Amino acid sequence: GPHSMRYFETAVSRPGLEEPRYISVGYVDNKEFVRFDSDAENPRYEPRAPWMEQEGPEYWERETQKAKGQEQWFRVSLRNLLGYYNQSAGGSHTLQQMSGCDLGSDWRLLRGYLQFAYEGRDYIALNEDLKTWTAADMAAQITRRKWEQSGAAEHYKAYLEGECVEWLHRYLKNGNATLLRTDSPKAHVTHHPRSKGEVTLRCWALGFYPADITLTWQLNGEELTQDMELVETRPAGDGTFQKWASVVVPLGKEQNYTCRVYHEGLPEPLTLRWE
Amino acid sequence: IQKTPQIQVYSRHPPENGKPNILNCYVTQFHPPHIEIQMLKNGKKIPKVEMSDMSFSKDWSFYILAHTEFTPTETDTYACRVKHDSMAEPKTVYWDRDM
Amino acid sequence: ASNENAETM
Repeated sequence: GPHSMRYFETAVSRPGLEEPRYISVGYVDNKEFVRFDSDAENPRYEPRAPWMEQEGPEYWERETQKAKGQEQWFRVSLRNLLGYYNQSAGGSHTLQQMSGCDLGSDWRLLRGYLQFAYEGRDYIALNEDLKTWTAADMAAQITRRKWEQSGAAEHYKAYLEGECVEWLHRYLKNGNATLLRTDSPKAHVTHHPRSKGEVTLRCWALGFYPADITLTWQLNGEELTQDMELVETRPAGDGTFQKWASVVVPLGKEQNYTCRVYHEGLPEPLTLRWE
Repeated sequence: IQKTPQIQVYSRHPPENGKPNILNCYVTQFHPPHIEIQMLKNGKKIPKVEMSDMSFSKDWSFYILAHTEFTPTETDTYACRVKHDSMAEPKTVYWDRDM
Repeated sequence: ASNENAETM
């Protein structure tokens, strides 16, 4: 039911290098649809889903103008954290940001997000009331206090409930059908020798979208579920995903086992076994 | 501050000896984002290895997909070698066509 | 559209 827009931004210190690398990447429903990168020859926000190709040159310039601003924001915060943490210059440091809004089932704002991370650790987050902050540690206090005193939260609150909400609607209108799309898994089972009378039957799911899936091995009243070997879901690199489930098995008694595949795409669940 | 790269090495399509294919090295759960990923054909670095743009996940950790065109055979071996600040020595993962 | 941050850290 829900839907969301989110922006992921990173800034990385570069030793001496008067400027740090800055990256921003936007997601609608976990799909990447815009990206801005400091290191580009001519850096600007750049479409990364088909449906962003409509937005005229007015939009890309404004969104680019914004990144220019964020760059400085991060160049400075990055420098302020050095001090909070007693870190010197000539080091590599990372600042990351996650921000955006969630729409509920009945197309109203369900909650807002603004999280920060320093060196890969939670640093500071706006709470759900979008007025008050959670700071991760002592050092985060120095920022919590400063932000409380500036009432910085009011500004994010406005974005989260205003602009964020309205643009998500806008993109969801331009990319509705594209986002709902399914690619159904294509399955098959392989047979590999293992040792004295054991065998490996692995069950492949290939070519599917989105990543979320479920693979199950059964004898009958499907038992074991301790010994099943699993791989994390992996991107084929073409837009599709992959995944596999294996079990170790007595020889001859080969066909009492049955892999089962489950995915939004499927007209019906997949059912298969060796051969 | 530092997290250890997970590595997966696997073909884009199920391999057939002789049939061109894409081989993937997929690296996840790392921080900091600086990383060097090599891919090897029999202990030789492969040049023209493509990298994706970097992303991070909701746990702030980064992931990236490096890949290259390859043509499987009986005898050749492929591997992915990753060098990362969070690891004293570069980690090498072999490709296994069964996995 | 992206957001521009306010107060720095």
